[PDB]
Amino acid sequence: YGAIYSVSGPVVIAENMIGCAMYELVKVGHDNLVGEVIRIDGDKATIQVYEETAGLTVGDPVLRTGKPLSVELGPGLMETIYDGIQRPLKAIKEESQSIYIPRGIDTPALDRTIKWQFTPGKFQVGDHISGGDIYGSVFENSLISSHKILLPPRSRGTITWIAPAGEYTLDEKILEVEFDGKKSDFTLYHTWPVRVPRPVTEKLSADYPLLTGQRVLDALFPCVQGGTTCIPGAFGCGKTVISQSLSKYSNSDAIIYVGCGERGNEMAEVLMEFPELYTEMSGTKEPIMKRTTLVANTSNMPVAAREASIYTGITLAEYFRDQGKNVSMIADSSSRWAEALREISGRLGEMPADQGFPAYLGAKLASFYERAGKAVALGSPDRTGSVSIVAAVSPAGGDFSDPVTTATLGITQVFWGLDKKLAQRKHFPSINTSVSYSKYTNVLNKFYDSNYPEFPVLRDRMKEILSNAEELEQVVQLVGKSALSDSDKITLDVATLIKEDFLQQNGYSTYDAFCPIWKTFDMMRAFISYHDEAQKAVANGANWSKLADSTGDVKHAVSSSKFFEPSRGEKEVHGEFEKLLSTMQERFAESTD
Amino acid sequence: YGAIYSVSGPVVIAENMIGCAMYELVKVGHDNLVGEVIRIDGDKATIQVYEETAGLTVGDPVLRTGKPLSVELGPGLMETIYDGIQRPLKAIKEESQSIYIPRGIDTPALDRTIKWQFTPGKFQVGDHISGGDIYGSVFENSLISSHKILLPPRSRGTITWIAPAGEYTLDEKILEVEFDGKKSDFTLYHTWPVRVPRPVTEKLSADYPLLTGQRVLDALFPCVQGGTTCIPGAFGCGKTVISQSLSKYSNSDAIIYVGCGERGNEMAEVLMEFPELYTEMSGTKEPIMKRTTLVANTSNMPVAAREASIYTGITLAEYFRDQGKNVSMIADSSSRWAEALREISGRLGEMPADQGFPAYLGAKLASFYERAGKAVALGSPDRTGSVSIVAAVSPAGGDFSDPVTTATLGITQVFWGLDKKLAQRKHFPSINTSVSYSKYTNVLNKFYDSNYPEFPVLRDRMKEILSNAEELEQVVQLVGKSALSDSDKITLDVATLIKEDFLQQNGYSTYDAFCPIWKTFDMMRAFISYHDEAQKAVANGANWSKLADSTGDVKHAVSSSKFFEPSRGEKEVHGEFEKLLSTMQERFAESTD
Amino acid sequence: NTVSGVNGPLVILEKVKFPRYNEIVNLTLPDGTVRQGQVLEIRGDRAIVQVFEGTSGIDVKKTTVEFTGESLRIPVSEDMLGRIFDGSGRPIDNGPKVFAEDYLDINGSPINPYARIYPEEMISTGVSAIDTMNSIARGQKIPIFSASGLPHNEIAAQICRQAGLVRPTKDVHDGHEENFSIVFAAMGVNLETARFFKQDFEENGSLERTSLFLNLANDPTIERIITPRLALTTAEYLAYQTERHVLTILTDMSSYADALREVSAAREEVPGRRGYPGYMYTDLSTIYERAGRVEGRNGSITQIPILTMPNDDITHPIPDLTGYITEGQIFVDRQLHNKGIYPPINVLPSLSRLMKSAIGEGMTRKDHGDVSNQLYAKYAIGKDAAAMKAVVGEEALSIEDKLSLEFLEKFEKTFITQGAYEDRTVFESLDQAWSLLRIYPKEMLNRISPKILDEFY
Amino acid sequence: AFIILDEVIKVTNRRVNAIEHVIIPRTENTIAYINSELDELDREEFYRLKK
Amino acid sequence: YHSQVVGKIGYIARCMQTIDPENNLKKIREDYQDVLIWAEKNYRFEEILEASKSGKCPNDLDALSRRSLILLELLRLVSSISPFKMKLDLIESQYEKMKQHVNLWKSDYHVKLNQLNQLTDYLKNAAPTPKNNFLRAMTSVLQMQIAQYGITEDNEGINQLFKLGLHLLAMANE
Repeated sequence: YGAIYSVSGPVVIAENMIGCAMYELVKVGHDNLVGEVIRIDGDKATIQVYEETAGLTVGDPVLRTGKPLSVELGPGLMETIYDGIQRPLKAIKEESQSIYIPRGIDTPALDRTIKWQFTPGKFQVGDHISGGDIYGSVFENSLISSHKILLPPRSRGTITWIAPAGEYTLDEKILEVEFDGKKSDFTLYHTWPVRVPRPVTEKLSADYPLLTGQRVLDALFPCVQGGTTCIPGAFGCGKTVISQSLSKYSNSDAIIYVGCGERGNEMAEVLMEFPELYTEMSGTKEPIMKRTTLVANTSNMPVAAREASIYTGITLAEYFRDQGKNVSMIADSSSRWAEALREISGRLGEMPADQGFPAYLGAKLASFYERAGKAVALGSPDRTGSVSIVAAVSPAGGDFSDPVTTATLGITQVFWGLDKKLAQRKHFPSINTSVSYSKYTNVLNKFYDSNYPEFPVLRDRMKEILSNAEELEQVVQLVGKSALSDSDKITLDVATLIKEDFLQQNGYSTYDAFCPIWKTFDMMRAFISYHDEAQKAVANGANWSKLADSTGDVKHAVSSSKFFEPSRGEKEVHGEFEKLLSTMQERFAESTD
Repeated sequence: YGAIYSVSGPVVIAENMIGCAMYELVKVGHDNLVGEVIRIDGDKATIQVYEETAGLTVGDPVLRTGKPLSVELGPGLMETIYDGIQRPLKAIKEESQSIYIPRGIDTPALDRTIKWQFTPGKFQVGDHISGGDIYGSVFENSLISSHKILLPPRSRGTITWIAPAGEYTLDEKILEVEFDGKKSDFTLYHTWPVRVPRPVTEKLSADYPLLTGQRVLDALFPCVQGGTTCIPGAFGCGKTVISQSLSKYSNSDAIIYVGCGERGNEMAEVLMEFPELYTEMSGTKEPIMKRTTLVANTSNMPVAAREASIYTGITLAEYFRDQGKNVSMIADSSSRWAEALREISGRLGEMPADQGFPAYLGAKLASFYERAGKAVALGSPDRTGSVSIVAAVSPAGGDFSDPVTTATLGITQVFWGLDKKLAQRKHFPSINTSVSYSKYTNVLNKFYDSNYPEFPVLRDRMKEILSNAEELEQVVQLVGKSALSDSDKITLDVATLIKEDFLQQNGYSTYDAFCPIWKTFDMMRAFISYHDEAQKAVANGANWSKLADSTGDVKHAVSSSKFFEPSRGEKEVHGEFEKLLSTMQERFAESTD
Repeated sequence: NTVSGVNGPLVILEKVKFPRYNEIVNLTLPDGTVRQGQVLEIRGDRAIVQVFEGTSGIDVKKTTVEFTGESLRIPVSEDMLGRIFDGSGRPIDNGPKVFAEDYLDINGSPINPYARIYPEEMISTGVSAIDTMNSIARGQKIPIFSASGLPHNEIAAQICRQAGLVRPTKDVHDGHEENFSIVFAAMGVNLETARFFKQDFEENGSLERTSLFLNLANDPTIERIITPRLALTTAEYLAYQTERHVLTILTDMSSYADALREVSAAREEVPGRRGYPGYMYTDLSTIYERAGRVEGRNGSITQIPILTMPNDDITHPIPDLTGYITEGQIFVDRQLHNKGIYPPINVLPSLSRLMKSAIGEGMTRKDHGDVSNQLYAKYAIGKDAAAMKAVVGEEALSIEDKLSLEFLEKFEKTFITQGAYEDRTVFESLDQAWSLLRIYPKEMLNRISPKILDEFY
Repeated sequence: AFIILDEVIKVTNRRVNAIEHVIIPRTENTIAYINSELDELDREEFYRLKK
Repeated sequence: YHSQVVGKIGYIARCMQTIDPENNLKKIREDYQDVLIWAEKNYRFEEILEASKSGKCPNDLDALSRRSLILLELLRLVSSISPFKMKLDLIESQYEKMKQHVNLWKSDYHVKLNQLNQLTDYLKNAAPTPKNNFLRAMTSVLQMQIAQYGITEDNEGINQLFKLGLHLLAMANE
């Protein structure tokens, strides 16, 4: 064991180290504080401890763990709240009587006091086994298995002992593998380092559609299962409704919410709001909490859980994606991780970079976005999995030209910006073609257009009218309404209702939170049909104010058809949107004559 | 004490520190140069040399002065010009015959040839003494005495030696304190550090107004005595005219002028203009120079006097406020002190800050503005005193977003702007309705209305006519000259006569410098009654030129009322306004018909 | 040992590293002054400590060392309410001692009472513009963003004076279930503003139930920076220990950030953007972390700090990190205060984090969030229509911009127009906003439900 | 001619008021933050090289 | 801390002894018995600092400055009325009336004492003009009427004499 020579701030120096490394985590002091050896100077190694140094005496023993900081992979991840450092937050409420552990909290990462239902998979005695194969399953979902028991990576052999169906503990072993002699005993919990990526057979292109729960987001530029999305904006852009809509209205088998720099109130509101919401796929009691995994942090929490929150969430998302289920990762935000890396770079005494941020934010940000994505699941079964990483960003320097927003936005393939002018009107998010871009919308429109889509023309026409609405509003604001024609006024009138109804996606009730493709395609088709009918009635003889004031509640009923849940019509297309086309077609004939 | 280890540039490095503090000033080498230990790194101490380091070699001794870097406070400060480092300007003008201090000066901060008569106080032998009590009195003025001999801070005990009355010098002792044996020797003058403020018994809210003599300044936004006021300078916009007019026209007992970064012509003009002009308090034998203190440092002198000029003026203003007299602190400017502190910070090798200024500029600027104010005298004798901090804020670096002007503007609660066109227009100050503002007008109107004010009713009506005329000028320019009504011409005509009579002042006679509160109170009531009688007379049927020609000498006498003597009613009330109210009431019937 | 060196407010001493981190050290000099401080850095045969008493005048080979044996912690007790104290934790009246009974660390919370349920209890303060446009909850941190030349101390004194009188009528409404307490923290403020806030605290009746910290610009920045952690530790210890709702007002954030920037250039830490320190997220994260519900379901810690701009720009790291880290913000406009509006609360960039989950049943209505969102969108569209009507004209604009232009003019001088001692409930703000909101048709109003919009326009 | 000048003056005053009202503040506010960011970026490289 | 309390107690006892040497003020001296008890016997600085450290004596700066302001205003009013003398019952009634007033710093008593002190200070170093003789006679009659009628009564003769002396002091040599 080493001896602590000096402790100044969040960094501690311990001499007599012969087992220290650059990414290995160890425990310093008698309280078992969470820390890791970042660098070494001669015979002593400098260890940066994210925990509070108030109450740690100089001269205590330091024992290195001999491996990097990782998390436990097994049954018990869903329905439990933990931190980014792989610590149990549920045990702190019983033992310490607090939400977060302030200091001196030595608890296990995996729960070993509860029993789970262990059932056998598609393997038996005498069959070959490999790393990533489905060795078992646990009933922890609505109608399917959630926590699938898989073997560790970089291992193989034959299953000598297979446990039967029943309840067992995490500390008890029910699996035995024989490969070149007695290899080791297998249990429910497994170890995996968070500083190394999860193994896989091969990576594939993302070609599956994903529901984000937003009419303007899915209508403007929808994402795929396995893509990277960046969301800039000062003071957020509606990450609560977008995060809850991605878990509730999302079509993924697993949902992972990770908070690296949250205050704690939004994570408690989103965590408590998950048990009240019912699953729409024939779920059970606590359906959203059983298939959701939450990693809660604090503003004054440890830097090891904040920086390791994206690594543990990406490792848990890769472990859930390795079994064959679709996982969605909602991270908020990367600016707290970049500021935590800049605080570690400034406190450690390393050379800084431009814009006050460290030089490892580009490689760590590119490795964090590169660690997620869609690919083939590792193992003998060869299942299909996907990991959608959605990380929002904020302006740390006060502008959109910083290295944090440009570094995360440059490596990402999908973008969803936020306009301050549209955000000031109580509409979040607000971007049509100036802050939003996506390359998978062409392949993503093939399936939604394959079912019953009209979004392929209405998305380009709505993006063209939304992009031309700012250019018409600039000349209309600068010069006035005297140098513009009636077509630009009708296009600005349709862009005002399309921006008011499409940009507003906050929701004032339970029916204003889900946004299907049929409702957005019907509203965009009705707005495009009203915009084409206004141009045809203006070309056949008519006025713009007589067309908009002549329409009135015909467009007001289409704008007001977002405060009810879809339970009428065929499956999701109510008759109010179907009769709006006949009412607009009947009003278009009377508007001409 | 220490030995010279090396000399590189304007800073000197001396080793062998065996107790030398980082706040004590000493002379390095055998030239007796001005310097102070700013920092210390190991055995070698870093001292900044504010003088020429020519002729200094390694291996020279460093003799400490035996105390911290401060200024001497005693009799003889009035009718003398010195620097911020407490350098004798009259001694340099007598010996060297120049206005610049030479290199290697080691003379005292006060003259010893001018003896004063010391008189004993009410303290006798046997009674205990303490810091703050008035131990005696010494003459410091040309005719009367205003310098009260009090006990210095950090001292207490019994009066073991009671010196009798008679004439003595500053070097000779007249008092001795006995506390724990031989504590120290007492004299007429005392030493105090410029980096520590003078302690008092308790602070109180300032509600007394500054006796300056401005009718528009006291009427529109009266700056009280003891508040923080900031003014934006332009180096020729009217900054020296307000200090020269405020020094001569002011009737305060004490005055402190602080020149930090002036060019040299304004200090010579203010220094030579003081003995030629007389005061309004009936002073004789140089009343303007005897009641004022001159602290003028040019832009070609060392930065120790420019940086210590605000601390010496704040310490002398704190001692003058502790003595029981009211002193007005006029400083110009804070940008020269911030640039002098940034030059010493950049030359010393410290870490820089935003905008090139040091990090301690905000704490020193906040402590300088927070140090002044109205308070009670320390010790058992409670006296009434006030310290008004009126510091100009010039531009630095060619920008307007620096924290010097923004921090001084946000920290202060009173503002008085100056315009280049207003100084050429013979306006003092150059702010009519949009260049000045004050938040302490409620307490100043409660106190000035507490004595015998009628300014509380016409205070908003005085600025309302100028805001109505200034708002009507843009409507008359853009809308048209014929769009205004008859009430706007009477309001603009009343605001033109009120602004020309009140704001229009350049010291034409002896009644334009000193202005009482009764003439400024009746002057606003005469213009308010003339505007109300003009609006009521025009509302009953009349013309604008017929109403102005119907007024005639009634409105013409109010503009020429400032040329008359201020002793009209008893000694301060204008008797022409009392009969002019009944004359305007009798002329209001002839103006309508 | 002795002081090896001194650079600014931090002095490097040759003491051993046997003592723990954050332990108090006493320096004994021959000049007749004793200075106490905490060890900021520990090493082998060397240490760096920041003293809270004295700035200059530290001897090198004449200083002594003393081991106190106690960590740097503010003693919080129930007897501190009713006396004037300083920022370092010393009374200025020369009265009794602190008499602290519990130990609370200033660097991070020592309990970590993160509430797992979001707050839904609306806390009123007597302002229809603040509480109506921004939904407040039990423990929601909402800062006030001001600039140079704005009266933020008058709005903080009006919020402190108005906070304490609505608690008796709000106690029966189920909005509050505990007593109300105030937290007074002043750093870099004038004596007239501290006496003006003390007159509002004595007039409101919170002088015997709150602690005052007097910090000026003449003391050290290390002693002034310890005042917000002691005030937040006393407010969190009293709110968690007593089960009462405590509102803490800490002004100003620029004076506390100036001590961190001044204590960042002399150290080995690299500065950030705009000349500020690179570790401002760790210092601001400690103050921002102490906010929300407490353990027991009966207490909370609400923070209402006043943040003034040091340069009058919207690109600073203090306003961007403080506005993004908080759950809302209150914008102040110079045109509203210069025009004659009181209080100058801007509703254009003003937005709250909780608008649909902070109002409950019994003390607030359900249409307050839709009326606040419709008033915010109508205020922004009325501001853009007022700028287009001021630039181009009302004749060139359409008929839709005239209703928002008149609604912004009526709501600018009707909604945000209030006195300095008059209170307004949240229920009257919806009925008062419903009369001003009835200027447009039902088709143009789309920020509310059709039942509440059809039942009341 | 009077009807032409009365129609031209309303366009000229609105164009001059719109351009004069919209001209300076975005370029000045962007130039100040660009100068401050260039000053901080110029200061950080000298601080690291001095360290 | 302790030096302001010991210097305030010794300065209060020395000011009370310098105000009245006969010791005929039992009403004003009755309230100051706790401060005169430490000055009328053997009491060092360690006993006053030790008794003030435990809250066994007055240690408030606002209460000590407010209580010392009445003795300073009474000593300044009794000292500014020289060479005329005032009665002990009139000084006790003026001290009791000034002690019962909420304002003792913004009242007209300190402004009237400062106005009489400016005329006495201007008359103590006056030039050889008739305004110093007429202002000296009017200041002597105003001092005799002010000492005879007290500072608590707002007579028209003291205001007319103070207005005539203040108007004569503002005059020049022409």
